[PDB]
Amino acid sequence: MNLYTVIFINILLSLTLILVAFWLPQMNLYSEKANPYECGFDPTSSARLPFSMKFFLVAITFLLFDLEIALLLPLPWAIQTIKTSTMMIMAFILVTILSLGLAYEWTQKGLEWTE
Amino acid sequence: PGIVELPTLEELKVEEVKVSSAVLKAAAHHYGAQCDKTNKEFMLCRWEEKDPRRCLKEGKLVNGCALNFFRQIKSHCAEPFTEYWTCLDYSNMQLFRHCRQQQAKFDQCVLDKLGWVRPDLGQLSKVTKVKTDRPLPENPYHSRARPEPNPVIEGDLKPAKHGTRFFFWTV
Amino acid sequence: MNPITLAIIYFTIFLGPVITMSSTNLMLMWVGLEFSLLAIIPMLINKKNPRSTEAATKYFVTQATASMIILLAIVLNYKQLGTWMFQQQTNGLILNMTLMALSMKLGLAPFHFWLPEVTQGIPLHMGLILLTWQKIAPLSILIQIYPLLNSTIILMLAITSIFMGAWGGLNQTQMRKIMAYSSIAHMGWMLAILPYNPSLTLLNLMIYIILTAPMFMALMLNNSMTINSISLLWNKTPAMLTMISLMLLSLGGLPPLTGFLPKWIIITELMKNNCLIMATLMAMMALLNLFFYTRLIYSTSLTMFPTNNNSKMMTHQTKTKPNLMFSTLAIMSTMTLPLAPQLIT
Amino acid sequence: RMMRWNQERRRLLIEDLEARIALMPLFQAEKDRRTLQILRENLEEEAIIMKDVPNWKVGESVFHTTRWVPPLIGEMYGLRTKEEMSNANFGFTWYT
Amino acid sequence: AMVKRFFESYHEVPDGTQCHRKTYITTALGGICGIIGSAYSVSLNPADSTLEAVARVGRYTFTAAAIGAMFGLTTCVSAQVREKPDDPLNYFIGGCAGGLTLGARTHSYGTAAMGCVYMGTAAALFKIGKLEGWELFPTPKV
Amino acid sequence: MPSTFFNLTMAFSLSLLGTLMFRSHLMSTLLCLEGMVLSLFIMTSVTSLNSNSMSSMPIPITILVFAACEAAVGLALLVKVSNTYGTDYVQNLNLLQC
Amino acid sequence: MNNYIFVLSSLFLVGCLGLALKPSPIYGGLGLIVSGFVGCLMVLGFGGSFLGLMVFLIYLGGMLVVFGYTTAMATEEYPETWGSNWLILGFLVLGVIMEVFLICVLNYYDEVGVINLDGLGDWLMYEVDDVGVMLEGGIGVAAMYSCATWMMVVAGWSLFAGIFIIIEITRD
Amino acid sequence: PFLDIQKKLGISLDRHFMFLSAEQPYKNAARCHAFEKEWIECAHGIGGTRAKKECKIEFDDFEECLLRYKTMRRMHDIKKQREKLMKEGKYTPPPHHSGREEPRP
Amino acid sequence: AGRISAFLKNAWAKEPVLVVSFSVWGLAIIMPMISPYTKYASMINKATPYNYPVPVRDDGNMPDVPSHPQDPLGPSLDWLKNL
Ligand SMILES: CCCCCCCCCCCCO[C@@H]1O[C@H](CO)[C@@H](O[C@H]2O[C@H](CO)[C@@H](O)[C@H](O)[C@H]2O)[C@H](O)[C@H]1O
Ligand SMILES: CCCCCCCCCCCCO[C@@H]1O[C@H](CO)[C@@H](O[C@H]2O[C@H](CO)[C@@H](O)[C@H](O)[C@H]2O)[C@H](O)[C@H]1O
Ligand SMILES: CCCCCCCCCCCCO[C@@H]1O[C@H](CO)[C@@H](O[C@H]2O[C@H](CO)[C@@H](O)[C@H](O)[C@H]2O)[C@H](O)[C@H]1O
Ligand SMILES: CCCCCCCCCCCCO[C@@H]1O[C@H](CO)[C@@H](O[C@H]2O[C@H](CO)[C@@H](O)[C@H](O)[C@H]2O)[C@H](O)[C@H]1O
Ligand SMILES: CCCCCCCCCCCCO[C@@H]1O[C@H](CO)[C@@H](O[C@H]2O[C@H](CO)[C@@H](O)[C@H](O)[C@H]2O)[C@H](O)[C@H]1O
Ligand SMILES: CCCCCCCCCCCCO[C@@H]1O[C@H](CO)[C@@H](O[C@H]2O[C@H](CO)[C@@H](O)[C@H](O)[C@H]2O)[C@H](O)[C@H]1O
Ligand SMILES: CCCCCCCCCCCCO[C@@H]1O[C@H](CO)[C@@H](O[C@H]2O[C@H](CO)[C@@H](O)[C@H](O)[C@H]2O)[C@H](O)[C@H]1O
Ligand SMILES: CCCCCCCCCCCCO[C@@H]1O[C@H](CO)[C@@H](O[C@H]2O[C@H](CO)[C@@H](O)[C@H](O)[C@H]2O)[C@H](O)[C@H]1O
Repeated sequence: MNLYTVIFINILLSLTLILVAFWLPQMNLYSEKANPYECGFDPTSSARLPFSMKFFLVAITFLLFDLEIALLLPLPWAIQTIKTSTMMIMAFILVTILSLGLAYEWTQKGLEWTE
Repeated sequence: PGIVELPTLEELKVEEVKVSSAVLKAAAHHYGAQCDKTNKEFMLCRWEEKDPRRCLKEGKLVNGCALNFFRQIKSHCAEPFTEYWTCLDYSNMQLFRHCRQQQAKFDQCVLDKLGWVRPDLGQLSKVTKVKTDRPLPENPYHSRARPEPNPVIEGDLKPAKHGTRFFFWTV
Repeated sequence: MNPITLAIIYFTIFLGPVITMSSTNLMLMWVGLEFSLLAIIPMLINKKNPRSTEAATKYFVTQATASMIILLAIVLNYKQLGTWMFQQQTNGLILNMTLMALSMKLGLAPFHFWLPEVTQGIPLHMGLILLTWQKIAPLSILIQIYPLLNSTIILMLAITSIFMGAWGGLNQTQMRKIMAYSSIAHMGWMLAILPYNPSLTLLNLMIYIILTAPMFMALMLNNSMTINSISLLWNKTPAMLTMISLMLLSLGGLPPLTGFLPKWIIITELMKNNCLIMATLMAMMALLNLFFYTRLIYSTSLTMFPTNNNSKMMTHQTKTKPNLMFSTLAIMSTMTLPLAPQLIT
Repeated sequence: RMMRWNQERRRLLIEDLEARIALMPLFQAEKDRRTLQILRENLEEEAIIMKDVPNWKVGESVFHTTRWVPPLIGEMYGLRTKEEMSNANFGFTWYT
Repeated sequence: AMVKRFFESYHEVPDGTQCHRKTYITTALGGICGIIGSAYSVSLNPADSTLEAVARVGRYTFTAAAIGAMFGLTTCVSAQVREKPDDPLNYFIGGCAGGLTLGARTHSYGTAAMGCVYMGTAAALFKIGKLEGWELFPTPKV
Repeated sequence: MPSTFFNLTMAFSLSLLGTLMFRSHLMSTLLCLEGMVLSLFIMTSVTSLNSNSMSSMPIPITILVFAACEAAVGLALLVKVSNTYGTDYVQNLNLLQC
Repeated sequence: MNNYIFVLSSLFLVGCLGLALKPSPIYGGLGLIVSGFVGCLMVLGFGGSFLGLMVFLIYLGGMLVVFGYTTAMATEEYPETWGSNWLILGFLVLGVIMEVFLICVLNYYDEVGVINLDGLGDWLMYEVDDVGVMLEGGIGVAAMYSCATWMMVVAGWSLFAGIFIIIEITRD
Repeated sequence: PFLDIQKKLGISLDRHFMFLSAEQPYKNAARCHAFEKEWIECAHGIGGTRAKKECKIEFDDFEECLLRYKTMRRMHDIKKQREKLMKEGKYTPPPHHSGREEPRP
Repeated sequence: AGRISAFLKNAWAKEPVLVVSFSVWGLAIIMPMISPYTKYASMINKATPYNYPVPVRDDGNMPDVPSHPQDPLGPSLDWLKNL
């Protein structure tokens, strides 16, 4: 109950500041004020057009590496096992293959951003 | 489709060991040494019988043993014991390591007054054997008789009679 | 691909079905099917053109969707019975979605529409893996739960596959599309008999595979993708004309070739179970397959289509293919009906 | 230093877990009686509430077997207040 | 479900009697086949607009329902007039009438003629199956 | 438990319906697959907890591991589609009709 | 508090409805983040802890990659929201109404079957080992390192092979 | 399995966590361990077809233990009959069902 | 092996991070195999009693099982107390 209570208060405080910030100040809306900023000149296109991602391969590698750490985060419970040798070999093998995967991608220039 | 048999409320009346967790933990090591035989009898009943209704008599002996143990503390070592469990009760986890000074004073008292030796590390976790007049339950799961296996066919192998017998093939 | 990539990817292609066939747990069976999907995609798209990208994408979205439905059934059964295998007590709807999703993985009609398109978009040697090695894991699952399956859904899938495999193959001029429709028709036969006799499902799978493998090798020899390309065989590799003709007639189930055996035995077993109407319909529409195979035989070995002047330069060159696996499979896929009793029991 | 301190913390944990072992017989006996008394109380109210209901057998098991089946939380606290039921469902997990 | 029972009611009474109920049952069955076929048609061969898709769904369903009505009516009237409940020929006449209807709706004498023979033979064989206890989807036995 | 599992199965069915009813973006469909994965994860996890089946808790984690591999391949394919056509629209992926 | 888990599973259902309508993947990505959070709460509510926090953490990472991919490869001049198209909005409202209807009707016909609005909160936790110590979900997951090592072998292989797979798919 | 490699080699990659009654960490029995143990043991050695009829008692009990359809319905009936009587003013819950119990121990 | 020594020396000067990573990885594998304390880690996990030690019924043929927790029979923990 307590965790729910404090997070609601955190939400409540943030939303109150937003309401104050939008209803206290004097406003003056006109078109030139609300147009998008681009260093004093008009944009030549939408900001909604495609924006190329040069690190796209690192990005999807990160998806796999993020499930690798998910497999590592039970380790504090796993070190309590009687089967210490089995746990240790499994953890060593898991870390080593992930290193080999990173090493391969590194030597394939998979960490280099595209030009 | 049978009626579940429940003991009456009168059968479940006992003298409660109504002291707090710090009191129990402060005395837990001497309690385990002093009331072991009664406590191990009740736990053997529970694991053998798998039914709390079959162990009510032994459960009541557990409560009586615990009350006789605490009345010995009350008559001889009340003040060393109170100083100990009150200090132990301060900690959010009721840790032993924050009250070693008061534990030693209590331990010395129950040793001189009652001869009680505190068990060593590892001793209370041992599996022990206990003697009981209670019979061993024969079918604790109330399981039915298993269905009989299929009859097995015996004898030596012979060739298939007239070969494969697949349509017009001769062999 | 460099050697390390080939070894890892081909090993995973091999591994997935082995996991599926050896697993007791349904989750490990699903894991095996997951390995197959993931590992085969880079091979499908290896050549990297818009058609191969289309083929790999269509294959991925179909297979991943079917994999989720299979997982739903496994999870629902785990909820119902607290176990990781289907039982006699498994809810029938759970089993019917397993059948639906596995049949979509296999490309059985009416979940077939993807398979002729994906086969058309990939290299011949990948079509070979798609239509042979990749069938084994989903079929292996089905064979394990054959007493639990609904005969009504199976026969409807089976007759639909035979009908659409037949009519589908009738309109094709592309070889890769003809093989895909041949796959669908033969899967219809494999499935029809699975709930009655799963051993005859395996007999049909084996005979289909040893017919399809050398047929793909024959296409691979000159990279013949169309009827008009294969019709130049008489000028490029005439020695293959005898075995292609017999393999095509064997695929069509004409006696006294080995490919008559699966249709013959499945009919026998279907009628031992009074499945007379389906067996009649299946056998009658399987003749339509023999029609488009015959038209293919007409354009390769029984007539000689016009050739071209550049083909003379080909006759000056020596070839190093086919390997001797072609001859072994070609002979055993056509000339082994005399050994029929050793193949069914 | 971490080796020595963790070896000491392992000896302390054993002592703490051995105190639990000594007290567990008492807690088991108390819990058996508490569960049975709660089940008894439910049975008596069922005898009044389901008195004029046709074909109702008070106390009937839903199982064929006659071995003891521990009650569910819903069974034990089904007839009590919403707070006792909420405390059983969420007491530990919402205590922070 | 009760929907299944509504279709078992076709065989509850001998042919040639209760021709009104049997015509509703076969009209309903024909409509369902038209709805299934229409669903696959619009999904796989989409129309140029939604009103054409809905127009095509109605064209298929009513045409399929008309075929089922003519089959069910003609079969029962034929058995009533000829006083032959258990004759597969009554079903051949009905299946031919259904086949003629399909040709009339699609403006084709070849579909009428080809429809009559194929649908007559299929319907006649259905009656023979009902009489002789054929199973369409037998469960495994051996 | 009864009502929670009904709602979770409905959540899977909606995600599958989303998968089966394409709009234009291939990426929107890839998100629907992740929705089915998410529903199945919770269903497996809640079942293991409700039955106190601690030996089955590895299985929900393995569901996420292979889903991550499936999602990574899906995104890798989507890069290829976008490179060919400049969008991820599925209507362009129609060369194999002939 | 007796409605707590039903409310959460009801919120989860709406999130998947929003995802199924497939607005711009920007809002699809947001829909999965909220559903992931709601899904974490449900796992927690049933006594979970590690599993709920894992799936939220994994999906937080997963949707960040999808955000990056969306801005490069799945964007249009006018990204669609749930309100932008009247047709999508109507099926959002109709879908929510059909949820209330489906739960209402199923409650009437069975009353204790799939929906048991009278008994909500009475059948969440079934049994709990009251005096236990080693019971948290992380212990169960950790069996991959000792008792279920085959589960970890296959999981590790798929991530390892995935690196080689995505490198092959993405090279020109 | 389709290929019984695990049985031939005498290993266990996934045979040992197949059902509720299997080994659990720290010997924490799963729900319905005893019912599933009885059902598996009744069925052993006689095959699935016979097990469906002849172990029907064990399966029903295990099914009830795990899914609890009958337990939920029985409590729904008692609580529904109590609601009817209280509205009619014929039943008054005791103090211990109203939150004023004498707590044990 | 003078060619490698120049190689390793250059790697140390120019890629020290990778040299440390491989050395640490190799040490982590080696150390459990040569350490005299490796055997105790499993023994300590085995001596932690998370579960109640259920007693056994005495049949008169258990010379090795203690009858009381302070009997001199059963597993001793003196090794850990003096570890
Ligand atoms: C291709 C990937 C390669 C990377 C993976 C390499 C994994 C190989 C790991 C080798 C190291 C194993 O190290 C091994 O550790 C275990 C405990 O963990 C030690 O085991 C020792 O202590 C344990 C307690 O833990 C005792 O029960 C055991 O009797 C004793 O041998 C072994 O003496 C040591 O050999
Ligand atoms: C295909 C099945 C049979 C083969 C079985 C698989 C084992 C193959 C063993 C030979 C593999 C060696 O293959 C070798 O891989 C390395 C990966 O580090 C590649 O090399 C890579 O790293 C080295 C670093 O100096 C550089 O060449 C470059 O950065 C990159 O290409 C080589 O270009 C390739 O020749
Ligand atoms: C149950 C009975 C079994 C019947 C067995 C069937 C036998 C095979 C029938 C298919 C015949 C193969 O097809 C036949 O192939 C041979 C080469 O081998 C061709 O042979 C001819 O043309 C080729 C070039 O095309 C020349 O190189 C060759 O010297 C010439 O004889 C025939 O023109 C062709 O018709
Ligand atoms: C236009 C000609 C079409 C030729 C095709 C064949 C036509 C014959 C089929 C229609 C005959 C009457 O319709 C047929 O009878 C009734 C309808 O109430 C149902 O009859 C059957 O129902 C079920 C099948 O689900 C059986 O278990 C039941 O024993 C039997 O009565 C069938 O579902 C339907 O097929
Ligand atoms: C017991 C016997 C009962 C006989 C009645 C049942 C048989 C039904 C036969 C239906 C015949 C098809 O129906 C016939 O289709 C032709 C196709 O040229 C169409 O005929 C009409 O339109 C077509 C083009 O659309 C023109 O080319 C033609 O000159 C004109 O007559 C009509 O739609 C109808 O005259
Ligand atoms: C051109 C298309 C037609 C192709 C013709 C196919 C071959 C000829 C078909 C003959 C029809 C078979 O006729 C049918 O046979 C079956 C199978 O024995 C038997 O029929 C019966 O079989 C068994 C008893 O043996 C029953 O359980 C079953 O329910 C019932 O159908 C009858 O004998 C007859 O109802
Ligand atoms: C996106 C958000 C969706 C919100 C969904 C709706 C949330 C509200 C849930 C309403 C469902 C029923 O919610 C509530 O259930 C409890 C059980 O816990 C019932 O419980 C109470 O009333 C019923 C009889 O009326 C009996 O069980 C008993 O007297 C008492 O426990 C409440 O009467 C009912 O109002
Ligand atoms: C072709 C690719 C595959 C080859 C690569 C994989 C090699 C296999 C490595 C994984 C080995 C798993 O090895 C397997 O471990 C489990 C525990 O996890 C052991 O399991 C053992 O302990 C468990 C603990 O609960 C008992 O319940 C079980 O009855 C017992 O067999 C198996 O006896 C052993 O066979």
